[PDB]
Amino acid sequence: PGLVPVSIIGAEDEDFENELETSQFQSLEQVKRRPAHLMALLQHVALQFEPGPLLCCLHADMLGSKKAFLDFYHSFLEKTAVLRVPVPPNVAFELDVQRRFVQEVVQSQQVAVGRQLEDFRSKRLMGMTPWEQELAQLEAWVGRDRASYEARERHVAERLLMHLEEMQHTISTDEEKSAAVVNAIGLYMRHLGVRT
Amino acid sequence: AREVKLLLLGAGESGKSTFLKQMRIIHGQDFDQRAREEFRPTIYSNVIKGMRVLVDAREKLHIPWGDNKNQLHGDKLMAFDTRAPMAAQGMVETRVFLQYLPAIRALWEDSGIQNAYDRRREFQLGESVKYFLDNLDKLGVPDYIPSQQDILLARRPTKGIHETHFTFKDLHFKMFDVGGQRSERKKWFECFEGVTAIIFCVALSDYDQVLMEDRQTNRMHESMKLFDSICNNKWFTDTSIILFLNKKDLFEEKIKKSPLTICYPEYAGSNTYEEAAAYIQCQFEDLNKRKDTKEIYTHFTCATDTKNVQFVFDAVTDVIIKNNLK
Ligand SMILES: Nc1nc2c(ncn2[C@@H]2O[C@H](COP(=O)(O)OP(=O)(O)O)[C@@H](O)[C@H]2O)c(=O)[nH]1
Ligand code: ALF
Ligand SMILES: [Mg+2]
Repeated sequence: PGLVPVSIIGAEDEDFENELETSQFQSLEQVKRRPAHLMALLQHVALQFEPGPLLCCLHADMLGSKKAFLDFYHSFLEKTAVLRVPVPPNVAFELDVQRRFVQEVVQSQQVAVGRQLEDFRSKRLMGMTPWEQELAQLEAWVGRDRASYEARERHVAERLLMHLEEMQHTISTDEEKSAAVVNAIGLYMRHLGVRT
Repeated sequence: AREVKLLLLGAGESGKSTFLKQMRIIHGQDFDQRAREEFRPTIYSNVIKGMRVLVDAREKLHIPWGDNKNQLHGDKLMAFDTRAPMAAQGMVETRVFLQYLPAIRALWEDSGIQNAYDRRREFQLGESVKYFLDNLDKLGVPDYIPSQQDILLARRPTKGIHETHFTFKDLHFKMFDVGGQRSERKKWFECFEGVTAIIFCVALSDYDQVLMEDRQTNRMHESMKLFDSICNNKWFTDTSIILFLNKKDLFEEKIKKSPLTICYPEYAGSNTYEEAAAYIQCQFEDLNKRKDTKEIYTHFTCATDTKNVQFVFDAVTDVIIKNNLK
């Protein structure tokens, strides 16, 4: 982004020579393609905020080629759904054209998804986000082989997806809300190529 | 029941490691004479490098010498090679230290160099180099042995996680010390499991200093940002969070001369220890989004003072007990 040299020498600057010199999460439309990066975000949210809005967006946009709307309405829009999301007073009453409805649920989750991506970004910089190691190591990768990169992303996602599964006793006191999330995340990851 | 995991946190240079030493001194194996000696080569290394920075500060900040004769003393010091094997490890042998003592004593009494130290708020420098530069006498002796206070005032950047064990008040403490720098925080997450308590340290002395990772961010500003992320972490909803406003001795003497508006453009109060310190404490407790459920146990400490650390830690243990074995 642009670097600058220090004016006066600091006594312990050489102790952090390779630690110095630091837009991957600006929009969901950007990270929704990266499986590994998403698992870093998906963790932060699932753990700190309410997985509703974010998962909803992912399962929603997952549509693009039927029965999906069946399970979708049963996990997010259902008045009694586990991962209930705050929907507009408009469609709440009103419950092909399916297009308008899905689109109308996503837009209401924009402010929430946007506000969590920012929170992640903030933490990112301060170094208060998990998996920064694997995340960074997956960045300094050179190669004339494109398809090979995407290949390792899938394996990384697997490692994280499992690490987030085995140990998930922090999502919420609810012993069931956690099953819904892992499952939801599970399903979407499978849409990218992550083995389960 | 009787298994306690405590995490020492905070931004860089807040005093975390100074605390461990206090713990070791008041609870574990207090520093044997041979143990203290190990701190000698590092103390000589704080002195010589600290000065290197001052002399560079003088020329850079354009501070006229108080004696042009000391310019030849300045060169001798700049000549010192810091990338050499032992010097790289932050160590300096007695044989060589004694080879610079003459230029250091002279450059230290110079008026120009002094004015540089007074303007330290413009460049990275540990204010503990002053305690040694004033004791060049006890350090210039043949076989010098760091005193109990010298060890505590000694500086050494910490990287990675450092675990420590000890028994106090029939409780088995598992105390972990980490590095505060931005690049060092990623390594923190490997310790957010089953935390019984967290002691977040803050340095009151740097509301006028900048970070060393980017010479353009208020240290105190980072401390607040770091505290707002920890204190509100879902991992610590049931964890006792103690806040240590450290370096009260250096602050109490700091407010008098340099103003506090250098950190809080809105502070309309006065430059008093009592009034300013009370202002900062609110700056932090306010970051608490769960003021109803989550409780913050603030304290004003002086990590280098053993007696104070022993008093404050006893009040911290009584809190840990009431919040768990009730
Ligand atoms: N004068 C004074 N020195 C302190 C205080 N707390 C720590 N120190 C010293 O300041 C430096 C920074 O301490 P350190 O523990 O290394 O900070 P850490 O990086 O957070 O571990 C060391 O030189 C310590 O001797 C304090 O309250 N007053
Ligand atoms: F500056 Al540190 F431990 F945070 F040495
Ligand atoms: Mg330390």
